[PDB]
Amino acid sequence: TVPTEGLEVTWGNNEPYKYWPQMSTNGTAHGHPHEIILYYYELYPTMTVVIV
Amino acid sequence: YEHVTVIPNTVGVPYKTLVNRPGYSPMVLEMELQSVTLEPTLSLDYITCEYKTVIPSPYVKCCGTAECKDKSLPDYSCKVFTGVYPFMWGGAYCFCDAENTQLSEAHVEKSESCKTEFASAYRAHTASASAKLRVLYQGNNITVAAYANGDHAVTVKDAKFVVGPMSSAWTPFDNKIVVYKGDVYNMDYPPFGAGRPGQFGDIQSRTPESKDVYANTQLVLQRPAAGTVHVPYSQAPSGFKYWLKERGASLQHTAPFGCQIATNPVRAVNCAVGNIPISIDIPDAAFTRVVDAPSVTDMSCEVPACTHSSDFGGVAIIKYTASKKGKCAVHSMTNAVTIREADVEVEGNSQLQISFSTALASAEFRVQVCSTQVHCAAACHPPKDHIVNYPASHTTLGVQDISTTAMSWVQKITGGVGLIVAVAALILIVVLCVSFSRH
Ligand SMILES: *[C@@H]1O[C@H](CO)[C@@H](O)[C@H](O)[C@H]1NC(C)=O
Ligand SMILES: *[C@@H]1O[C@H](CO)[C@@H](O)[C@H](O)[C@H]1NC(C)=O
Ligand SMILES: *[C@@H]1O[C@H](CO)[C@@H](O)[C@H](O)[C@H]1NC(C)=O
Repeated sequence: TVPTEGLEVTWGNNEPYKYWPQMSTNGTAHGHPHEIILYYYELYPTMTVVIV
Repeated sequence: YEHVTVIPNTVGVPYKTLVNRPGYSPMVLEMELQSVTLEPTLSLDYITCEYKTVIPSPYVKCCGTAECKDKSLPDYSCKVFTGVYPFMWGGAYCFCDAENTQLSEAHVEKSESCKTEFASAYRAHTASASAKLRVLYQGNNITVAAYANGDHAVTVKDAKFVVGPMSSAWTPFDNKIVVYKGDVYNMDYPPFGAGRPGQFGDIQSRTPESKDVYANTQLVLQRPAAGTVHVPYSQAPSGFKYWLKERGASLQHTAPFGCQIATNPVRAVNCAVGNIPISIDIPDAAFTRVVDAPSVTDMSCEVPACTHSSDFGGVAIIKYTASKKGKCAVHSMTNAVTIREADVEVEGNSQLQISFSTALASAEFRVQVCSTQVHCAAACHPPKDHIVNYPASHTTLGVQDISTTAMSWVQKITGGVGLIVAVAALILIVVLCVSFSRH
């Protein structure tokens, strides 16, 4: 798994690799109310549940 | 003219700052840093290495009694055995068949190999810091290097730069470290004169040139076998050889914050902590009066596309009319949007293009070109790429940064509930007042 801060991987005598996440959603911030909730939930799961 | 700014300690990311003074044209500078190094102060306690055992030829006295005296050599041992009857290839050695004795002795010395294969123990103290910086100034790339404190200044093209001090005192090294051929380990080594027979520190010396050596190995002499001339003994194995096979991973692989380690001298680089202030001094001759600079009088903005990805996924078109040929500086007036371009060339009546990146779902910002401003707005869509190989070029969002549609829904729901409460309160007040007054 890749955390927000990124992951470093090394194998054998080779050089390390670095990976960072990028934002992606299936919902939308525009349109019907129930589609808006999905958009934010996929990005900040913990805060979305507590606030609602 | 003095200017002060603060840049975060993020290697490989450019930042921009705006400098201006009333009556003169503004300037925009761009800065990017390449390396940061910390260096501790060390002191030596002792070194360790392998040991050697020295055993001379035994002395055998038949039909007489041997004795020996004490000596000051390290781990000296001496014993006398009775009842020996040695043989050689040609027959029994001495005429007497009884009352024979044998004398054995040994001691411990320091190995010759200690000049090449050894480890050293250090104590660590407060570290210094330095940095290397790149600056884009008046269309030219220049480089500077300075100490990360207030006691150094560098002058390039008649401008002075001062960097530091650093905002954080975090250091990846502990008080006690051990160094061996490029590896650095954190280990609470025992004090001088308190070693153990089979662990690290069984033999200690202050310096490779010393003659005084400490050791606390076990050494016991044993009875010889019948008919054989030899000196058996029992001794604990060397601790140094054991450590090499069990020492584990070094700090290069376990340290936090992505730090890297070097040993000649001991250093740590690229630790992503804190921020660094900078101060700049620009001479008066570098400024041009606004009466000579070009001007732009009429502008409008449109933004045909926006994707809020980690890269520059936005484009904008700006219309202008300019008074004469020349150059202008470009700068953003908000923190949530970064613009790649430093300057533009303007002539006549035409349009210019810029690119930007942002994390906002709905973006509004202002842009300044040659001391005048416009307002731009657009809606942005999400990307579809899960993983990338580079850090983002923009800042994070806050709790207030929500879309306009979401805000509208919030106001409607809150207002509805508030209204029904107010109506109920008004009914109670009239009833309570009338009942009081009617009596
Ligand atoms: C969105 O739906 C697609 C459907 O193919 C799925 O693969 C993906 O895991 C879902 N979630 C995100 C964040 O894309
Ligand atoms: C090279 O040998 C010298 C002494 O002969 C020693 O001090 C030094 O540590 C050695 N260098 C390496 C890299 O082993
Ligand atoms: C040197 O300056 C040019 C602009 O004149 C710029 O495009 C280039 O990136 C600079 N060099 C580096 C290493 O950034």
